[PDB]
Amino acid sequence: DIVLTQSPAIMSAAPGDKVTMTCSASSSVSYIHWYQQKSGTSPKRWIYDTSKLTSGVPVRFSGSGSGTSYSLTINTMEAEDAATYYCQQWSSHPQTFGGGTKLEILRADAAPTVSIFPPSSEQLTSGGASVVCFLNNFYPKDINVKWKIDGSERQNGVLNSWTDQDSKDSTYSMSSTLTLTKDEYERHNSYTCEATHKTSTSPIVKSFNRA
Amino acid sequence: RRRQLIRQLLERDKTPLAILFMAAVVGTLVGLAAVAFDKGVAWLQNQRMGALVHTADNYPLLLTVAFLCSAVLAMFGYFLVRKYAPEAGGSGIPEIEGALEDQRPVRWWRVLPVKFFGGLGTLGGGMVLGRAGPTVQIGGNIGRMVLDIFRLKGDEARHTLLATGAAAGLAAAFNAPLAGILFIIEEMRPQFRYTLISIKAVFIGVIMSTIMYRIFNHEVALIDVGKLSDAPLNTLWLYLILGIIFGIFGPIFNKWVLGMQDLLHRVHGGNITKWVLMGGAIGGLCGLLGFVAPATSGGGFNLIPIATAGNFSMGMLVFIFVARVITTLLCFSSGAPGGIFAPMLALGTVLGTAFGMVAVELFPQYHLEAGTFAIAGMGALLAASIRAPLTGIILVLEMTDNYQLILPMIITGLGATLLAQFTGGKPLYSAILARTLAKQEAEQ
Amino acid sequence: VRLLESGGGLVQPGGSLKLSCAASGFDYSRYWMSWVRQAPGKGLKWIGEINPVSSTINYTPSLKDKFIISRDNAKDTLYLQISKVRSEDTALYYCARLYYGYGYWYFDVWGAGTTVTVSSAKTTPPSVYPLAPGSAAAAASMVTLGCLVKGYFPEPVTVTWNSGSLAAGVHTFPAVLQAALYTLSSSVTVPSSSWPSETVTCNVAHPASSTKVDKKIVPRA
Repeated sequence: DIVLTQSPAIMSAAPGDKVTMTCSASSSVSYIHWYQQKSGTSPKRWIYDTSKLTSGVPVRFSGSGSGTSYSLTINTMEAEDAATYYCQQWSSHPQTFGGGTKLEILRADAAPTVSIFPPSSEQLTSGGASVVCFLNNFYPKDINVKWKIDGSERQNGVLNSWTDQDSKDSTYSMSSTLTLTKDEYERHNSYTCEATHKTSTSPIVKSFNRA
Repeated sequence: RRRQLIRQLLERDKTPLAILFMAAVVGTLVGLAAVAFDKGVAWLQNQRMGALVHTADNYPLLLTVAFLCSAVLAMFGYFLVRKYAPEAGGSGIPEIEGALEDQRPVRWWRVLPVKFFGGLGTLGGGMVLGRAGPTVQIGGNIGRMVLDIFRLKGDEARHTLLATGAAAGLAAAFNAPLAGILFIIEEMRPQFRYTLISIKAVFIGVIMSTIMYRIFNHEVALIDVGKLSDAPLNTLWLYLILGIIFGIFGPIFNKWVLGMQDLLHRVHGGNITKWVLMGGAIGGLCGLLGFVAPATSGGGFNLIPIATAGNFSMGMLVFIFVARVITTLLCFSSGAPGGIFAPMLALGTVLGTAFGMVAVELFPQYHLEAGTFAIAGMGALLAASIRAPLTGIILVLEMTDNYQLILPMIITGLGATLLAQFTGGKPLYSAILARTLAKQEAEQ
Repeated sequence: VRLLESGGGLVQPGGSLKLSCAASGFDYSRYWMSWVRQAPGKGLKWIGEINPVSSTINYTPSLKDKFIISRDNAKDTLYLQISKVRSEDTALYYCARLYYGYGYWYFDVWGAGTTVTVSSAKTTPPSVYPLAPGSAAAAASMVTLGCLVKGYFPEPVTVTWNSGSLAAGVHTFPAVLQAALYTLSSSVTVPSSSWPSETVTCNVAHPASSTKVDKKIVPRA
């Protein structure tokens, strides 16, 4: 069955800019379709039959191509254009889909706002001690977090999670949760969270003392 | 000349009220006659199928009485024709076209009782013949009869009343008024010279007979196929190809009907008894097949909805097809009183369906449904053999009510008439009239 | 025009489950319906299609009765039965109405989709913890708050602040799986004057374990 390969897996472009993504086919296809999928929501038919726009799709959106190579283009990209675009072809059976292309809003660098939180009183009551640290609204996505118990480093029990690009400030956020046992937690005093990001050579440290 | 043209334009569409009123009376009579005929046929097929229960034990006696019954009815038919009105043999449409050309008499005093009871025998006996022939010819003759009864003079009256009676007959056979009107103005009318036929009068007559039909056939359809799917643009080419197939098959099928007409004339050399007996044999064979494999006998209307739905297998389709090509040829060519329109509808449906099936397995991406190809092909044989595409398309439309298949139907029917021309062949009714007219000379 | 598919959830490996799709807002009959699925972090993949009269039903090149697609035009509902469920079957499932332009069919309208989880792990309710300002005491135009939702299974959990009235400055991180348990936290940043003064509530819900908790974030003593 036909293999559709979308040339750019991920791309960033500042608002107002001609952005173009490719959809190469292993064999010959015709009248490819395009679907827009925003994080957390269902895909929406955007462009079909290679260049027809679906009712409601902005004129800044266009598509073209032929034979074994197609492409979707956006003239002067807006902020609401960030989403994942999937190409699809039913010119041959069975139909197939492209790997998708992730369109991210390139923007002005921003330093992370670091906030650190000690284990809740409710949690300690059950022998657990999760120490949460939020690194909110930073850009670019690349970022390193380092934990330090009583000045000493710690890498065990650490879990991290990154959010997808924000729909308003287009920044990223990350949460780092250090989970320990109440006994482990109680035999130490200083718990620090260190954030290292492009916006600075010197890490951003946030901490608290159990005392 | 411009002054004559101006005079004519200013005098256009003014048909004598008398002709119009007589077209109304004709329509009414033809309609009543077509209803009576249809009912008599149905009653006979009923009685016959009712005897098979009073003798449902002894299987050989079953296969015997089916044959005997059908034979006795067929024989009665061939007899009535060969003995009283030789002209009421076959379709009857060529003869009526001849009458429109003033080249053939309209002996209604003979044809009316002969074509009616004669056809009643053959149709009621289970032969592969439609009601179209008998009703269109009875229609025409009714028109002549009223013309003579009120001693109406002038070409127009003679030509108009004859044509409306014919159209109303077709209407009442298929409950298709538009097909009935279009048939006259595309096939029946003289194809090479002007004519004084009032379309509006034909209209009146058709309306009247169609109403007579409705008075007796309320709440039923000849062919209920339901609402089929739509046809995407990228599927249209498939309907072209199928037309090309009908196109190569159309002429061939015509060669066969005419050939078989000759070949069977040899078997009896014109002898009324060898004729009546040959017919009795074909008839009985039909009543026999009318039990063992019903889909090979009868008008074919019954098997259309089934085939269209895809309830038959490919093999069953091919079998039904071949068997029906044979029984149709055998029944029509034999000079038996009946039409060939419906048998061709049946054949077209079967072929169309088979094609649809093949298409479906070859193109899953097209999301096809074989029934659309059955409907597109249903009138394709009428387009390739009789070569009156517009009337076929409109007839099918009126019977299957699937107007969204209009384009494919036209594309298929046109391909057939295009391929049928470049492979030779002639409008089968025209070829037949040309034949009677040729045999009318060289015999001087 | 709405497509609402349900039935998804947690199923043990080798077991079987039946997904449903309720259609509304158009004549269900003249439409070909189809199922498609998306495995976590991966691409889209077609499962199969079914015509109006159920006379035609095609599937992806996947063997035998692994998939059984059916439909009930009387209830305008589409069905997908999956059997011998294995990890590759863990994915989001979308039903879609099919149509076309020139004839090269497309997936006209898609549904929100149902999540299917294939695992032997048992349904476990979550523990919701309030994340108060640690020492602060550090007034600034923005104060960041939050709550931890740990030790639940399986997905999903909905977290909203002040019953959803507080939508700006909210950040709900993707759950992370570890030792057969999911963990995620939500952070809300509000103006400093407002939080101590009034109530900032975090609403967590985990329908699977029939759990609903509203945790009021309160300053630390």
